Amino acid sequence: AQKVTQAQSSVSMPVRKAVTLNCLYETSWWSYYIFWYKQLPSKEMIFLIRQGSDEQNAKSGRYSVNFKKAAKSVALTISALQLEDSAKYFCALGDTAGKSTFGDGTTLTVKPNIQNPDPAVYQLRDSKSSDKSVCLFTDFDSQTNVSQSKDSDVYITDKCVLDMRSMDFKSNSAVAWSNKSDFACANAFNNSIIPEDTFFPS
Amino acid sequence: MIQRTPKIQVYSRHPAENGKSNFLNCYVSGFHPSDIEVDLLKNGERIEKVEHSDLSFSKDWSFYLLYYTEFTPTEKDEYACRVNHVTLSQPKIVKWDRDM
Amino acid sequence: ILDTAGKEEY
Amino acid sequence: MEAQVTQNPRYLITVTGKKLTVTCSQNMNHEYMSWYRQDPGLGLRQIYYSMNVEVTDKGDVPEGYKVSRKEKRNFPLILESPSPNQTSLYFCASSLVSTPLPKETQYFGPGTRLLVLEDLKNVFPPEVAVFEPSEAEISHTQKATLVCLATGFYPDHVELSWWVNGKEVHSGVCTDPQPLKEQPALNDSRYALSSRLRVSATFWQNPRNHFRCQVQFYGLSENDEWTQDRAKPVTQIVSAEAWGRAD
Amino acid sequence: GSHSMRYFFTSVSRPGRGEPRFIAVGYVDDTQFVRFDSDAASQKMEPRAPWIEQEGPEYWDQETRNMKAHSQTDRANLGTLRGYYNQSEDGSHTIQIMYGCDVGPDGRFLRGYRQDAYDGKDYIALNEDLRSWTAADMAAQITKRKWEAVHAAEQRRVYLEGRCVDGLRRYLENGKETLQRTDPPKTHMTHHPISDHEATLRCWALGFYPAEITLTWQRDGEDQTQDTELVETRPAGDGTFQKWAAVVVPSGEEQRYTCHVQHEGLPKPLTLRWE
Repeated sequence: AQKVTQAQSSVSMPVRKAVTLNCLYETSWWSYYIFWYKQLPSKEMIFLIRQGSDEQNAKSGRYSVNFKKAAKSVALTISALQLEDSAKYFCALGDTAGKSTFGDGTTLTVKPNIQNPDPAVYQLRDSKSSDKSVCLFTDFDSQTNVSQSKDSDVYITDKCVLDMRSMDFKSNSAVAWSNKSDFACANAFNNSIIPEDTFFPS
Repeated sequence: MIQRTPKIQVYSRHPAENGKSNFLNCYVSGFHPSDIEVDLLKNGERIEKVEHSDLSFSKDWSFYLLYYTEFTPTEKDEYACRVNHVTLSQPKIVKWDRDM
Repeated sequence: ILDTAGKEEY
Repeated sequence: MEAQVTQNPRYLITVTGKKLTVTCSQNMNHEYMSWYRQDPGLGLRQIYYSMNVEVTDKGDVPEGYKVSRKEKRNFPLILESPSPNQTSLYFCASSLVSTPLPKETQYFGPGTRLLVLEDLKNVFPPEVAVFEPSEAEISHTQKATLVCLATGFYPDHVELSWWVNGKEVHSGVCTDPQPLKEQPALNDSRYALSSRLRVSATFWQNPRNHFRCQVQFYGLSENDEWTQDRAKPVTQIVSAEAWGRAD
Repeated sequence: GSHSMRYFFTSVSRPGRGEPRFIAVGYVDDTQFVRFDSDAASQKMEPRAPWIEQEGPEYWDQETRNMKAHSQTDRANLGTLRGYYNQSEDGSHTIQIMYGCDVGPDGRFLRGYRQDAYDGKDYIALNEDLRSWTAADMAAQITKRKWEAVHAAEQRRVYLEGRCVDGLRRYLENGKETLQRTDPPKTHMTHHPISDHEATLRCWALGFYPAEITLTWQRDGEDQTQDTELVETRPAGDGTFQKWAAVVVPSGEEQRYTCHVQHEGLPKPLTLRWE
């Protein structure tokens, strides 16, 4: 048939290391290309590199393709990972006349190296109102996993890496909020497993 | 424009032997432009089911085609190729001469 | 197998 | 001469069955242009592509779409009678030739978010609020994290940005990559989106510093029909702000 | 023991008769294997050798799409050249294209070609280096500048050094039985009195594949370049070719003449004599 398969739905790797994103394909086409694309979190799509079915392994900058034609396997490898490489990566097959077939992609999260973790849960109050507050889980290192709210009146985001560029300082955070009566920061993230030295202010 | 008259050859696929099946061929080459009419004739009469090759051309860009039909030759049956081209005022007829 | 139609307008 | 593919519109909410056209253009004299649709979580499905002027071919999912290619510049996508399952993110791509050389680029337009609905009654703009840094983070880290929250909006056609002292900032910002549903069980759930901006405690402590969280909401246009009592949820900006505060 | 793949395109405007006619044929060596004719009902690339009938429906669809795109460009190109040469829409004109590649006996690229003609004469050609163009006249020089600006040369070279070689390999394998054959010529000589003083000696070569062949006359061992007629190598229609060379000789001197036949299928050259 005509199918492109990216079997890893998602992958994480530390900054500065290398990652290999696999792509296997089935096709009755015997002359073709393989395209690799990078989709940013903004949803912007970006072409990276193409591999010709008659060519040696494609290479460009930190990208290289391991074209294994008999196996119909065209893994993309990115070297010297940067945080900017976090994106969803798509593998695609094209014929000699503009037709193309896309795989369903692989999400790559590059994890920063948090050198001075300081896990903490803070409460932040609305710049205007008195009712409203938000809870911020921040400064944990990249081993920590934030869990989805299992309670539908409590909202909890995924973790997010910010980069204070002038200070060369990266930190992870997640946000939680709710309209319910007894919602408190002490309980906000109780559905996750967080370091046991997490700072909760007195 | 450069106009080139067709060169015409009429011949059998195999050495001719009366009563045994063969193919009668009319090969037209070296002509330009590409429109051309070609008929194979049995005793002056147009042969019906005649086939021809797909149009191609040579290094000098002149075209060539092969027209052909199955036939079993005899002693008194005469065959020929009749060709018309813009370079020609009248249909040109080349008779089949097996002993050449 | 054909070349890809492209880059050949006169 | 900056190479780019332009799509218009980038965001569109429309009613089922009303004909529409999305334009795609490039000024690089490229021969090859292609349309794709990307459903959430999946790859790009080719709709139609054009190897050159007056040449078009069907991709994998042509049904309900038509294209034309009268000139090199333009490759419009036509939806004669849009239906809900044509809700998708649409990309137009171009390249100089249909099978680029190794050093040649495939260019993509920014995407068109199309949403086809039975009616526009559920469209709601966001409310936006900025939450000031906690004194405990300032004490503990000598840094101050502001949080922006956009809530109650539908659909999730929003862009959030931070503006410090009047200039957009990206250093020290992290925004959720996707809004979350406020009622995940409802197909027409409104959405919420959060963002953080972190600065040094001393920067937060200067009362001359001004912080603004801005949400551009892409909603109805002036010429959309609207009969409900509440304000027509047009395309609009919604902001909240804070000033720095001396210790 | 090299081999070749070649495509031959013919596009002809027909003022007074709808759109142009677009024809293309593909060959491996001297064996045709595909055809396209926009007048035919198929509107599809079609097989013309049994060893290409293997190709699945996607090959045929892809070849048809590349032909359809080529034809649209030829259509535009007929209009452009009409303007270049201040011709009219009432005239019929012809664009011809040949391109292809040669490979050694190991299957490796030897050389590539691409050449374009207008009304039977050179228009523009890719040079041997597959990197630069020769324009035949001032109009074609306009095309040359366009083609340089879009790096058409590299675009052709990538096909010729790459896809062309790869397809040629595949077809030679898949049709190995028939494409890898060399049929030597079966030869004979006829004698036809013209006068009582003159006779035609005709040297015949039949049933040979591939078509390349040399038929030379000698007189007393000296090459006869003087009344030596020579027809165009012709197809038998069964995949073999035929050719003859004739000389007019003085009646009685028939034995002073020899006919020499050189063909790939011949361990060493043949010498024929009327005796």
